[PDB]
Amino acid sequence: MNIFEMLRIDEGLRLKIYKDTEGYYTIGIGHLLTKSPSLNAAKSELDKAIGRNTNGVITKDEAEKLFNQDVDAAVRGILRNAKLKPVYDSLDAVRRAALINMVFQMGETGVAGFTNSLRMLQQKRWDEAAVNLAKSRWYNQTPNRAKRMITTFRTGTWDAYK
Ligand SMILES: [Cl-]
Ligand SMILES: [Cl-]
Repeated sequence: MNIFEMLRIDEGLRLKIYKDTEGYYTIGIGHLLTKSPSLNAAKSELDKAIGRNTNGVITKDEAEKLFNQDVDAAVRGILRNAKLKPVYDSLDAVRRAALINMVFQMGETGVAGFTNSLRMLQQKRWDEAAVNLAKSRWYNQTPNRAKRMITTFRTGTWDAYK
């Protein structure tokens, strides 16, 4: 297992524009297009992203290419973030993938806000951090995905994803 396969499981694959769990226009593998309520706006952002007149549909290949860019961006975003980097550096490979997933889901900013949990993770206090992470809107809105992540941080293995 790896970050790519992990997120592909959490996000699914859709080749036509869709609404995410928050009602935002998305496509491919969790690639957010816009927070705007307008579909044209979404269609526009999409064409701009792919580089062609797509009419709201893409191929698998195009989806994958957005995915690769997005994973890459998250990683780099972590490394540049002064709150995030030290955490990521302290972790093992499995747990690093969990952190990337969360950043991919909620953005750097969102994650950098889990101050307390971050600290606990850096400290390697696994169960405590798992309890703290669950006290969040994130957990209450997407509980099954959150439980997968939490197990992952707790255990350092991929069991939640097998
Ligand atoms: Cl883009
Ligand atoms: Cl969920």
